[PDB]
Amino acid sequence: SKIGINGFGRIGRLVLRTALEMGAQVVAVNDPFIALEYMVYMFKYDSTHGMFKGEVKVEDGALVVDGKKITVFNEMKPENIPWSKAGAEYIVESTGVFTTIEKASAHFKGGAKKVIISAPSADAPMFVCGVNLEKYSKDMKVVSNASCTTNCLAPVAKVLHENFEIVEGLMTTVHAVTATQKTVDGPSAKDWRGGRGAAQNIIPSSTGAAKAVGKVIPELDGKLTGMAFRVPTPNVSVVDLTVRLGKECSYDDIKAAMKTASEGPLQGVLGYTEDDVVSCDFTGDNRSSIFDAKAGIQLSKTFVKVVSWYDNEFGYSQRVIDLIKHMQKVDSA
Amino acid sequence: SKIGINGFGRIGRLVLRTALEMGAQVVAVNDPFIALEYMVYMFKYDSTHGMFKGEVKVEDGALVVDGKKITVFNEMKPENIPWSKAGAEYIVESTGVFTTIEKASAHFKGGAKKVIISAPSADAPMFVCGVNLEKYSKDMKVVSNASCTTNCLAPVAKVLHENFEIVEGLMTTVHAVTATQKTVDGPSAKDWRGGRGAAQNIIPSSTGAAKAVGKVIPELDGKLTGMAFRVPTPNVSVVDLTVRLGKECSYDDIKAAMKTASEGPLQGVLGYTEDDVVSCDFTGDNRSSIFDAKAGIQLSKTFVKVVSWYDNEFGYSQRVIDLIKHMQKVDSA
Amino acid sequence: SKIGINGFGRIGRLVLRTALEMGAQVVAVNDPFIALEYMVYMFKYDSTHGMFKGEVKVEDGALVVDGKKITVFNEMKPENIPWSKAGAEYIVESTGVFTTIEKASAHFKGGAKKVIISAPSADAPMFVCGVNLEKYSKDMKVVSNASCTTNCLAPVAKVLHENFEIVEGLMTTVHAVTATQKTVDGPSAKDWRGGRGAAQNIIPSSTGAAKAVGKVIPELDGKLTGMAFRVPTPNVSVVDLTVRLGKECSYDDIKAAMKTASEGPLQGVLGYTEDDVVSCDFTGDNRSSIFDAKAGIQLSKTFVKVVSWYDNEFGYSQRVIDLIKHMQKVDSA
Amino acid sequence: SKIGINGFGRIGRLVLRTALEMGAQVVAVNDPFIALEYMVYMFKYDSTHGMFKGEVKVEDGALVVDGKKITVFNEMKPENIPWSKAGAEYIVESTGVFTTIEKASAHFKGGAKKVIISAPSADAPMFVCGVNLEKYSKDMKVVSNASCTTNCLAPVAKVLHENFEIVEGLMTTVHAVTATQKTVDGPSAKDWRGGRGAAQNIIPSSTGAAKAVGKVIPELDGKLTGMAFRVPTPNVSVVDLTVRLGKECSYDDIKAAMKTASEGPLQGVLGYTEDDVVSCDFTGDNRSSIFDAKAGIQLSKTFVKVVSWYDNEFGYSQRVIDLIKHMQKVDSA
Ligand SMILES: NC(=S)c1ccc[n+]([C@@H]2O[C@H](COP(=O)([O-])OP(=O)(O)OC[C@H]3O[C@@H](n4cnc5c(N)ncnc54)[C@H](O)[C@@H]3O)[C@@H](O)[C@H]2O)c1
Ligand SMILES: NC(=S)c1ccc[n+]([C@@H]2O[C@H](COP(=O)([O-])OP(=O)(O)OC[C@H]3O[C@@H](n4cnc5c(N)ncnc54)[C@H](O)[C@@H]3O)[C@@H](O)[C@H]2O)c1
Repeated sequence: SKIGINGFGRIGRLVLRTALEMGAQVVAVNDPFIALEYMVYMFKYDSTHGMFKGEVKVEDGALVVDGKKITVFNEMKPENIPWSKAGAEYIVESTGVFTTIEKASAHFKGGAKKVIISAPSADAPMFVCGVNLEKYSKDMKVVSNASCTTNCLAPVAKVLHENFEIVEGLMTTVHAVTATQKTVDGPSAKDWRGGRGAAQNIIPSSTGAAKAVGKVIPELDGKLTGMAFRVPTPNVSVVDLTVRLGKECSYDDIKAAMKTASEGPLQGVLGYTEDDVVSCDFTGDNRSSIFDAKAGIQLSKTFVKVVSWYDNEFGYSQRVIDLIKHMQKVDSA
Repeated sequence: SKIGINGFGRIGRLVLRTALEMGAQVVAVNDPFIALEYMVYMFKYDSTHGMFKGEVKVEDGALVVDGKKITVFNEMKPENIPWSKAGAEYIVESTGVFTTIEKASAHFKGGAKKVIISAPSADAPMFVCGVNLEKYSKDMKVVSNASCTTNCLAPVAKVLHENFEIVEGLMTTVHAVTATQKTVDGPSAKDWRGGRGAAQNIIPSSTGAAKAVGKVIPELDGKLTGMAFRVPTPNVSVVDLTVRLGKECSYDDIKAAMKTASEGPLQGVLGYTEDDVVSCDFTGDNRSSIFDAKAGIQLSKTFVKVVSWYDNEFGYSQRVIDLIKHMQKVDSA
Repeated sequence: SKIGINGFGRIGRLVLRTALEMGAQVVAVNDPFIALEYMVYMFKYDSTHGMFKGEVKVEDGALVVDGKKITVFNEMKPENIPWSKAGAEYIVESTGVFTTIEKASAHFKGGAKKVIISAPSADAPMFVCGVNLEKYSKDMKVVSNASCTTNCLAPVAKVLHENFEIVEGLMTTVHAVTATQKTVDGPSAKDWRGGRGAAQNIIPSSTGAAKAVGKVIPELDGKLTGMAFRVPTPNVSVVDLTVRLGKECSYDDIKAAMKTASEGPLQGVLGYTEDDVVSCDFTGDNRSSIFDAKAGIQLSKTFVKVVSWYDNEFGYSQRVIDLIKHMQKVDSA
Repeated sequence: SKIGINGFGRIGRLVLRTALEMGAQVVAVNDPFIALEYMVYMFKYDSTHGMFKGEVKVEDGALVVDGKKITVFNEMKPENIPWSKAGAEYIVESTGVFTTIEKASAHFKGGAKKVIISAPSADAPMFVCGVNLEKYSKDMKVVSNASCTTNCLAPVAKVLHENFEIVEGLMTTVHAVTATQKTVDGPSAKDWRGGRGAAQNIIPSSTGAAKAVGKVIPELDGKLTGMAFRVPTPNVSVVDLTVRLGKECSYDDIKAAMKTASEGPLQGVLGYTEDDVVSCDFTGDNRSSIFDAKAGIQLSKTFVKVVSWYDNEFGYSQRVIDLIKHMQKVDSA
């Protein structure tokens, strides 16, 4: 696996935890802004996904988790990271700063062989496990895992589209509070609404997830768009998708299609439920998107509103490792 | 006005506050679960709408607000309340338990001329100020003022339908917590999701608002439907309407139809804004529906998503007094 | 173990989960207000302690958890519960209604052998594991496990008192939201502040925990008292104890005493930490009370403020089983 | 008044709002991180204190509030601001970055007569209206107004000390979230607990308030100390003071000393209440400290716990204008 992580942030730390679960191997981490003993603390304690059960300690300038030694670098510039030194080959780029092919290539300077951008990218090909891994080629050096929301929508859109055909659709993601928000009314020049107190408000916001689905599923390109609402919940969001279908159908055909997909080809990616669930029931859920059967409504044989849950960064993190696994498989074949 | 209120709850109490400003006259209140000295407290202090600025005190087994003497009864059953004794002709039924024409007719025993259900009714004619008040005739003894959400949607639907014709629409309301939810996971046999902790979850929920619009605007009957998401905010909700129009139009055309309506026929009922607003900016707002221009999005010339705000507690109260004033001008004409 | 539970509430359900963890045996449950299939749902999904990992299902009028069959009764009156038929001997009384020895004895009419009140009791002897179990005798038929807060304070007070002697102390428990609170301003005749919107306010409140410690540790009787503040957090509370000591000491002697106790005699009951913890780091913590070393302050050699965390009902639930285990040990000797 | 403000943040903005009511005169503002059209927005809309009722608009590169023309500068460094140009003599330093007499003296280059640090200073004389204003002399060029918490505590401490003598006390402040906290777990190298999600946790924190009272009331120097708990509320905090008095007294005696002080020497600064109040009942309150009689508790005749509220944003702002008015009456005398 020889995985390396650049940027020990919320995604970066969750990717590490996930790796330890799924048995993947992380050999080095790079973050110039977080001191070594502070990394231990941020990795150990997590307000949402709880206490890390296992041993975590600093030992000889390295981070030791459950006996596994992880080399730590503090380079501000990607080109200066000794990836090869630590034996890191597949780099998870999660700083949110080097998201373009050009910027991301600086990692090859240090010995890296592949770079996975854990965010949307203006030019790196984007992948959503279960939707388009068919497009991945061994000679792609830099790839993107899209966004948390795209990984939720894509699976659902794919199932709907391949069965009833999406003519057009509008989306709303009722989203949990994010790190770019503020506790109290403060300055946010790039997004005035985004600066208003997060715990007090419902905040209309943006999302590129709908457009992004147009890149992951080309036929849908230009047929979907959407927005978001930031609400005062700590974790877990939900996708409210309203679509106009090309084939007439009953809401039962839709539940059937989703259920079949979840047990078959999209198992582990798309979940299915008929229980009376609420956002908290999905904290720590592995799947990228869970179809809420009871929450959806159908107005006519071709006009329906479908609902799908997803744990923000947690399901996304499982997908990052999944993507790296598929890649290494195709890369060594 | 000679108004009487049954149910000194969130609405009952705010209708009184609103009445004291729009100059209406409340002469009697009735609530068994609230003692006289306790009413002084619940009316004076309000977590959401602030401390009441004015004099509120008990005097002669009566409630005295800024001089106004208000007779208080504590009956547990409607037909008991001696409305006639206090001189209460028009009754605001805001307990949420006697919503049908039958149950609400109880107040007639006490000597009440008319009854206004501050909630949707299964059989009492429903009204929405600015949308269908012309259908009200004096011979009507019991009327409904619909729900908070129907009052926000109807105005917006009227405008969209009158200008571009609504073919079909699906609505989602990101709603603030209500008195029927629970602070922590608790029992709610009729609505399992509804019993989940309201401070931690995004709770899918139902709503009849979209269908009710089918009763207020006959032409839209059966062309609208929706659902809700209960979020952790104390007050102020938003309607997310995804609609398919019959006439091709640009989003500028939609903004123009809205602004226009808010200056003429629906002024004071439908507001229009282009600011980067958030839910807290509407606490205490008098309008039934405030169109958020910047938040809306358009996919095609006939498929657009519209967003409108509403202070579910306050605005509805203002509309309750407004409905009574219209009724009395027609009843005494 | 032959444990039976009366009242499948928040405590009742957590006690069941805990029993399954600790390997205790629950053979029957009684709750007249919760339907059988609804019990499955409330046991499976928990907003705070998450999804129950394991199988849960209704089977032949019984509840089956991980293959273990649990008989379900729906008796409104304790005397009518067939405890003996289900083989239940130790009854966890968690309805909050039959908390006195007299009321609790009705369980013996159904065949029960012992009753543990999972709440304070006006007359049943009270126990706090690790503080006064020595006093328990096999012929006590009804006992109380005190409250969640007493189980947090008692351990800490015991360590402080036996080492430096508590002359007098005042306590404040900054407490998470409770089920007896309201989502929005509503009626609460027995507690006006307690009826104010829970998500919007800091609510001064009461606690009997200080007085109760006077019964668990007699020497401290009449030397402690306190209050509470209800804050908008879903789970986990913290005890802020200010005491005047009889022996002069340094804050280091205090940390030393707490650390020693946590590793020795109070292990599993009193935790100790020097990390920069926050309330969420304790969700799901087994201990009754965790001493926060860094949070405390000392003004003089005999005046100090000590801080201790506790997960509300979760640590308490582990203590209920612990108490039943000690009891059965002493009871069969 | 000729007031100028540096730092249009929560305080900067509220000081302007307060000034517009107490009739003070603000003639200039300065903030680099906020553009002119953005100031109109941040001042007009406020999540906590409501939408500003009045006219706010940009005009001639100037901010115009209800006619008042306010010159705007955007400098990044103090000594630059051309205060003299606008006619700003008294400067409210509310950036929180130039709190020392040295750093704050920068404003002197611009032609500023006096500077008031809207935060504690390490070396500028600290004042608390109603407690030590009699110690201010015109020869003072740079002064501090202490912190929100010191302003709540000092009044209460003065009264307790003057009447019963404070031997020693320990303070806990259950504080609302501030601009320096994070919405979700994020980096905060100088305060690890401080970086934890503010919407989910009770976060232990430090405070200098209790010691600062030692500087405002010299006699209490070294006899007071405390700490804080940051909770998920937008505004309004409470002081929980556990104090040991030198003279035996009853709680009635304490209530009487408080009520008395609030009608004479400390009226308008220290409030007194006996109602069942909660934090939201103090949003927008002008007083620095509101004594909550019902919440207090007494253990013995010399050991009592006192509780006092304060709207940390609003009340402090009012005190800032008050301090300037006192300074100008003395400066021009
Ligand atoms: N608050 C919002 S947002 C809103 C908006 C639109 C419509 N409504 C509807 O208005 C109704 C009341 O809502 P609410 O104000 O939130 O309720 P809330 O529970 O706050 O108040 C209801 C009041 O009814 C009183 N009451 C109960 N039973 C009786 C009785 N038998 N006789 C006399 N009084 C009684 C009770 O003491 C309580 O204060 C419900 O049907 C709602 O669905 C609420
Ligand atoms: N609300 C509470 S609790 C309270 C009470 C009393 C005092 N204070 C203190 O008052 C200070 C300001 O608080 P706040 O209002 O929350 O600040 P906040 O950070 O919200 O605003 C400060 C403003 O200063 C601006 N600024 C930064 N640097 C400069 C500069 N170099 N030149 C000119 N302008 C600049 C900046 O853009 C920002 O908008 C802090 O030190 C607080 O700790 C807070």
